Amino acid sequence: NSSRFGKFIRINFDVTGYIVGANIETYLLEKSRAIRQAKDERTFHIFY
Amino acid sequence: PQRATSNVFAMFDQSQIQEFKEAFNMIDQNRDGFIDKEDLHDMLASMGKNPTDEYLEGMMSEAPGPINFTMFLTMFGEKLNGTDPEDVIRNAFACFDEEASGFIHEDHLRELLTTMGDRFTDEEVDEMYREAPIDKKGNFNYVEFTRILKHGAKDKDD
Amino acid sequence: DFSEEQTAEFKEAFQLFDRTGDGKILYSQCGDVMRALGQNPTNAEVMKVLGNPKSDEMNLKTLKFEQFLPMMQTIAKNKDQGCFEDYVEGLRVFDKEGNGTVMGAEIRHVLVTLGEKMTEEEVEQLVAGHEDSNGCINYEELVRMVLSG
Ligand SMILES: [Mg+2]
Ligand SMILES: [Mg+2]
Repeated sequence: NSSRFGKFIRINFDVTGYIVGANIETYLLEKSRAIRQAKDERTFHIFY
Repeated sequence: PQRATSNVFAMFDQSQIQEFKEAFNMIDQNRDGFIDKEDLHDMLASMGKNPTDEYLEGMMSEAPGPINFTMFLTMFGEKLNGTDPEDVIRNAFACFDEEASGFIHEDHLRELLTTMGDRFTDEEVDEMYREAPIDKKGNFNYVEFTRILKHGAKDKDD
Repeated sequence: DFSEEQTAEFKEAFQLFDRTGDGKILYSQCGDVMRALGQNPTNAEVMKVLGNPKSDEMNLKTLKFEQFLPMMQTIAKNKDQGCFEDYVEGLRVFDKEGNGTVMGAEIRHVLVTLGEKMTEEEVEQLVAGHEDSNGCINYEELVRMVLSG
């Protein structure tokens, strides 16, 4: 299992000291995985 | 105390005695101011179907002979005590649960009723369950309960 | 002892705490009622009352109204009486800028750092009673409010 994409999760609190929300963002989903594959690997889990 | 009601039901509003005198006038087909076998056996038969059981003699034996207007009024007067109109019960039911939605859960209902206060048996409390219509999933509505406790609503009709 | 008025108050509390049988009294129940009936000191009096640190059976912790009365006297001899000067000085030491800008977090911290703690719903409940804003009080109002029962 490979985490093949960067991510950044920001969790929002309040001045009172309680959670209020969250915000995430991803960086550069690896491409060219559907096109020709190296030996003994698979493109993605969704297709399975 | 004595609970004899020496006065003619003075500890109540007087509107109900105009309704009671209207009831007395409509039952008294003889209109002599006194009930009778002639009176009830046909006025009760107006909505009834000529019952075979002799319970109108039950009334005339509960109070011997034909009963006066005041006698009827006082034998109802002894039947009212320690009760109040719908307003106070509605206000109390609004008080005990803040939501006031009348979602009196069965466990919550029994806990609030049978346990604290004047101790009495949950088995006799069950008369409020086998007869009074409780709402499903445990909660118990009160507005219909208050109406049926008062004269506003009745479970069934003859 | 006073006149029978205090005995009457204890009797009406006895019939008030009548759950699971009026006759038997739980030490938790008696402690709660004695505290509320004008006796603050309740923390370490379990050993001074029972004489036995046994606190394992919640269902049957034997106490009766008869011996309950001298217990109230030997508690009410007022073994400890503090006054607000020590309390306010401790809080002002606990205070940060002398006015109480935002006291909400640190009071919770100081109450959760104490070993002998029991409740959190009261910790969130203390907001009621003029303790509404972000620790706006300089503790004088809350000391006055708590010292009124
Ligand atoms: Mg990874
Ligand atoms: Mg007649």
